[PDB]
Amino acid sequence: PSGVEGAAFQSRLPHDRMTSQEAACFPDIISGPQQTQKVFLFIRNRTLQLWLDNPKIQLTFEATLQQLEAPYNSDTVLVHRVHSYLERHGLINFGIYKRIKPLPTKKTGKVIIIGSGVSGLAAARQLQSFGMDVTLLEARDRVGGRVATFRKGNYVADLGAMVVTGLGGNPMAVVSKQVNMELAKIKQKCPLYEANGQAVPKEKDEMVEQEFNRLLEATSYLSHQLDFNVLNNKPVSLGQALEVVIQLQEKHVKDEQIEHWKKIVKTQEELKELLNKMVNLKEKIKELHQQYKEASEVKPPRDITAEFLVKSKHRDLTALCKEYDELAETQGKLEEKLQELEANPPSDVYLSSRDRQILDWHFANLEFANATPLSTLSLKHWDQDDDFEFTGSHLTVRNGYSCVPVALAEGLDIKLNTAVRQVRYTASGCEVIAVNTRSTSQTFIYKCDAVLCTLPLGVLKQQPPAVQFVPPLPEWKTSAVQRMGFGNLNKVVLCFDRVFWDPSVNLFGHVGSTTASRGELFLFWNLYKAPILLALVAGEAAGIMENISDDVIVGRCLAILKGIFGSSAVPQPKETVVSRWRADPWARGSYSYVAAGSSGNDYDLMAQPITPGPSIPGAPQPIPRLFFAGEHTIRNYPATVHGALLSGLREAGRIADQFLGAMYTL
Amino acid sequence: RKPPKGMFLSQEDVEAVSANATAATTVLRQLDMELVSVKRQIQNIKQTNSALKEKLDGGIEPYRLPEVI
Repeated sequence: PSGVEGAAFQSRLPHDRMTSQEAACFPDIISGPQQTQKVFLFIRNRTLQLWLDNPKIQLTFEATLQQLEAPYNSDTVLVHRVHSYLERHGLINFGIYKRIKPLPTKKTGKVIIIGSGVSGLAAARQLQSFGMDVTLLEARDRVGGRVATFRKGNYVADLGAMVVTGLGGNPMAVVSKQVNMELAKIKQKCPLYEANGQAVPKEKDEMVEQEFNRLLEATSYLSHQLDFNVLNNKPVSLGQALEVVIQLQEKHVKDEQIEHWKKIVKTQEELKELLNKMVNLKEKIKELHQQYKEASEVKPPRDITAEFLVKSKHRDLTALCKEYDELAETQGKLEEKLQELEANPPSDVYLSSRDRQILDWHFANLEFANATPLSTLSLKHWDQDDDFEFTGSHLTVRNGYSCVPVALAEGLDIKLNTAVRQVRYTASGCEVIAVNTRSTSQTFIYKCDAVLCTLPLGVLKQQPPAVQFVPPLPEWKTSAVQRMGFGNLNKVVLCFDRVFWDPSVNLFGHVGSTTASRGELFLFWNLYKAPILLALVAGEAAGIMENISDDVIVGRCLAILKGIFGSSAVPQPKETVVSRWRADPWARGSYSYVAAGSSGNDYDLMAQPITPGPSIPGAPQPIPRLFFAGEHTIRNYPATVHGALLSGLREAGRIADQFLGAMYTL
Repeated sequence: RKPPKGMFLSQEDVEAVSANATAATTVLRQLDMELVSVKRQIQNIKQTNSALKEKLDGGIEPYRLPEVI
């Protein structure tokens, strides 16, 4: 997709149609003649094109109007409306760019942002741009949140976000042209090595992967066609569905074995009946011959009855011998029909032990992608966001992802080592209570017009709470929080002084011995300038490994590698880092997932701002005061950096609309 | 509309395998047993047929008569 249509696609918009959001701001246009809608769409797509063509500088209304040609550049109000609309919603002029129009010297409104991860940072830049007073309170001694990079000497390794999943329609594409980012393609070749250390032949690998895909396809059929979505009042999980599908395939293998052996008995039985006939017929023949022989003893000349006897017995004997030859013909047919079936047995098993282990590697891989065991994913909605995937190859940030948040932090007022303890929101404003993480007694009070909460879902779930809301959040919100899933996945960074692995291979797998341990160090990444190997801990293993010391974890890693590349080839690591996202009090997990019993609607609920009740009985309905951003608040792109990046842009626009007013909606 | 080719999943079978916590194990064992039951049934008949064949040893050769052309 290129030209103005490419711009829409790159902004996640339909090029030939107005969105629901656009309808809300341009009700006059969407309800009017088709021609006007087409004019609007062109202005919108073109404005997006100008921004995308050069995201390093602020795209102003004046600049836009000048670059438009007749007759589009004639309706100046419509152009200005579209421009302000895009700007306000963060579709243009987001991230880090050179500002043309200086920031208003005197600011309007005060906003406190809890958390300085990508969602918080993106919202802050926007709000600052719109002219608001913004302060971010961050518990950690750094910015970035779940975007955390290990840096020591020349060693660089991401402990959090690491992959950019295609630049097509990805807002990170714009960020990568602004933020210094060294993107490198991830080669998809990934050999797997069984526990014994020997590689998996191409044939197996492909067959098992095809089956893995077939099984996923099968659970989808089980969900949409057999409506197997509730079992014993409980929502069915992906794991359960897969177990059922596999059991059914095992059943089919046995059903076929049975029908095969039943064809053998049926034939084997027909043979018995034929043989019985033959044995009885041979007796009759044996007897007739004896009679014929006796009749032939009456030598001629003999009367006609004696002659008749000889001739008669002869005929009866020949007739019976003909019957025997016919049955012998049938015997040869049945006998061979048996050597045929005996030689063509159906399959012995659905999946051998080896096949199951390799299959478990694929499941571990899926457990890694969703940062959760398959038994916790909603069968109905686990892949609710698949239709929104970006295009292009997956990439990694060669210089460490942290370069993004660090850059987004430029010029912002950030209070590090400040842990928010309480959020108070009332009809006339909010007050956030925070402590200094280095000496908890030291307390801070921040008064503001609005609060943007970007605390991770893991933190929001903490019981008893880590952050208290006063008044408490309503049940519609807390229930969404309880329902949503909050996963976990960990990484083990191994820094070596030499390269003992295949340098042309970006990643390789380790196939576990049992299903229980499938996610334990199942995948290794070779990705940076330095000789570094990154090991992944997924699924059920993630949670358990957190209770294991670094040395024992690293020991296991080395053991695996020695098994693959040879004992003498693998040296002791010079530096090792092990992440523990679940234990991290500022994260309490890695990222959200659609839990069984949940749905994409919960992400919408997480996103709805809270409006306090009036302070005075009978006083009019207040303004919303408490807002939410963060990956767990964006239905189409949850659990990602771009998702967090977008959620911040969204809330900044909503806050600004609420407190600064909208001049583009009229 | 359909399962992947070669994959088998009927409403009837799903219900059977998910009727209880160990319904699957029961279904699969009852099939393992039907299998053994059919295999021994085969060896049995094979043994009987082998004996019947031993009785037809020599066929009907010594009992055939020349043709009166």
